[PDB]
Amino acid sequence: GMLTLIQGKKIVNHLRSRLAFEYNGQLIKILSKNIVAVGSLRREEKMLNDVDLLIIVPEKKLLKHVLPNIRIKGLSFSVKVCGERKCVLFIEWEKKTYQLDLFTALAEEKPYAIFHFTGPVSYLIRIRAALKKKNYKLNQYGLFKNQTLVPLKITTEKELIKELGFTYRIPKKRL
Amino acid sequence: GMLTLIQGKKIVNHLRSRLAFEYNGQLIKILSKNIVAVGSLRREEKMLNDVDLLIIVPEKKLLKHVLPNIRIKGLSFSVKVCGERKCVLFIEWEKKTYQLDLFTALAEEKPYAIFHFTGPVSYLIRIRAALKKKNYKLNQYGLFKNQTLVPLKITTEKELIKELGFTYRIPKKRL
DNA sequence: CGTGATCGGAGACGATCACG
DNA sequence: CGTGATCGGAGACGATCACG
Repeated sequence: GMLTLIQGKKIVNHLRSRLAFEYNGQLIKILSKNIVAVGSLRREEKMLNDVDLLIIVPEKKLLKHVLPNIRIKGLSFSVKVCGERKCVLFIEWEKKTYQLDLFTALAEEKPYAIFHFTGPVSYLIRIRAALKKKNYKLNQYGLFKNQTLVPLKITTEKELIKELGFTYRIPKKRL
Repeated sequence: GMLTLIQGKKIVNHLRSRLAFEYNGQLIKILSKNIVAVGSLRREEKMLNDVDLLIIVPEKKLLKHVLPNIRIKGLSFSVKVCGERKCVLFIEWEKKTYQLDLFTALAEEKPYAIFHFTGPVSYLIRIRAALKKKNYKLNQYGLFKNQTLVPLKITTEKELIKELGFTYRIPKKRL
């Protein structure tokens, strides 16, 4: 279902403290630090068909356990599909049902992933096509030339966009 | 069932003219030239539990079609198991049932195969163990050193046995 | 010593829908 | 442009018996 951006912010603010995964029986929570609102929500659209968040896992081994054992404090939800990298929830928010998408990225790959998951799709098609015609492949995980990772001395998404050879835009003016 | 060597010779002499395979619907016969009596029959034992023959296929592509489409002129038989390299028959010979084993070898590999299929097993265990302790592997198909075929300028089984570093013995005095 | 034929069961693999 | 999750179906692969 669709929801306003204001409802979206309220929903996200609720979840920031109430997400967790169980690791061999014990329940570890995800810190707000490692939760990033993305998708149409970060683009600040008036209407949203889903709520997308991206969770930063600080260790590669934990990808096994985070999304497939995701838990939400006191909130009814069903699982649509779920793997190690993408998890789609149907959440119940005040007697209504909204689609909630979760995704995972490790620390090394955080800037590349934030750029991918905020979009929009048309914006990235044009960016990756431009880099495709210089023999580059760019994905959520990194930038590649000859099946090899290109080491960019970067940290933020903003430094990445400029290092790829385009001007940084606030997310809400990417089209 | 078991049969005398004299019955064995009579059985083999019958088959030499009456074996054939169908190749995409047409029935091609195997020439006596390319049929070699092996096993305990070649060792000339008094009693045999089977009749083993080895058929030389003059082209690698025909391995698909020879044994799996084997035909015997006017003789009742059932198939026990059958592949491209080994075929085991239950033949009916004068109101009795005898096991008939067929095997295939290409021209390149004829001497190595004749040495394998006449045996006996104890004789080859000792020969191949001796070559194993000089980093050689010998099989029905060739002699190998470092996963590579060893090119022996040989033709007959007798030249092979001497080139491997052992004296030739008539088949009936191999133990 | 070294390989073959057969059985049966798993795991990449293409097709499909989905994610930004 | 580039990848993910899921379904379902095939083909090497180990175990077993067999071949000299």
